Order: sequence, then structure tokens, then C-alpha cells
Amino acid sequence: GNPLVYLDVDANGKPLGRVVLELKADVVPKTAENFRALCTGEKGFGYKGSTFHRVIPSFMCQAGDFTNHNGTGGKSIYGSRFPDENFTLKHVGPGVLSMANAGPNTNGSQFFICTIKTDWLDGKHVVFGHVIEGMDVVKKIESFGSKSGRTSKKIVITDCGQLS
Ligand SMILES: Nc1ccc(CNC(=O)NCC(=O)N2CCCN2c2ccccc2Br)cc1
Ligand code: NA
Ligand code: NA
Ligand code: NA
Repeated sequence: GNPLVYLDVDANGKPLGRVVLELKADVVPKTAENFRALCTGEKGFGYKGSTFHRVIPSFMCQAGDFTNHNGTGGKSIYGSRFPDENFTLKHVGPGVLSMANAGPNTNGSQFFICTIKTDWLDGKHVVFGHVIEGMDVVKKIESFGSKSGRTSKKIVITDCGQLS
């Protein structure tokens, strides 16, 4: 059915724990598959070793730029960018997993995990899953953020993959 994937996250080389995510392949199969394959690394690239580069408390934690590590890059398993699949799922609260973008039809690999309800993003960012377990780990990441988005420690996805 829907993939179950994980991210193992550290701060300055010290493990924070594991975030487990359900990917809603039943609703957004192309977007879920991109994220799933970027977690396993099976296309030869993906999230392992990349950072949460923008973390804003009471908003979201953003990651996935594994090419430039600064929020300007990333790429999908299909190419540089792929279309917005649909906007069926909404930003209903903390734990929502959604695609970052540079406007319409610019999904690549960057994504974010919400720490509040961000419904003002509905219809603009493609939601494709949610946190199953590890929201406390997401809160630890959040604690190293700032209003500017700059982190006070280097937040790295040390490992990632698929559980089922
Ligand atoms: N393929 C690709 C994808 C993205 C980018 C860089 N674009 C970017 O970060 N846009 C901002 C964004 O997506 N987001 C999601 C949550 C944080 N955020 C936000 C949204 C509304 C208002 C304030 C903020 Br902050 C380059 C290449
Ligand atoms: Na369910
Ligand atoms: Na905000
Ligand atoms: Na269009």
C-alpha cells in the first residue's frame, strides 16, 4: 500500500532520533514515489547526507537540497522538476509532509514537515504524507531553528530508507 519511510537525523554529529513518514501513494503516487526513491537512494542520489537548511519555529522544518545544500537546488527522480500532481491533501496541522517549490510546477526534492497548521499553503504546495512516529524528533530539529530559518547546529539526515 502506502510506503513507510524514515529519516535518521543528527545535530552537530549527535543523533536526534528517527522520523517515520507515511507517503500517500494512494492520493499522489508520483510525488510519493519520488520521495520514496530519494529515501532509498536507489536512483544513485537522494537525501542521505543532506541537511535541514531552513528551520523556522512555529512553522516548519525544510530539507532536501542535496545538490547545493542551501535551498536553491535538489532534483527529482524524473528530472530537474515535475508538475504539481494535485492539491487534494491539505496542510491540516503539525506533522504534514509537503513539497517545497519555486512556484507552480517546480517540485524537485526539497520538502518540509509542518510544526503547525499551515493551511495558507493549501493549493500552492503538494501535500504527500505525514509523520507516523518521531514528532518529538521533529520538535528537536525545530528547537535548533530561528525566525530567520538559520539553524544553530548543523542538522543532517545521516540515514534514510524504506520500512514497508
Ligand atoms: N525544486 C525547488 C524547490 C524549492 C526551492 C526553493 N524555494 C523555497 O524554499 N520556497 C519556499 C517554500 O517552498 N516553502 C515551503 C515551506 C517553507 N516555504 C515557505 C513557504 C511560504 C512562505 C514562506 C516560506 Br519560508 C528551489 C528549488
Ligand atoms: Na489510514
Ligand atoms: Na509563519
Ligand atoms: Na500552467
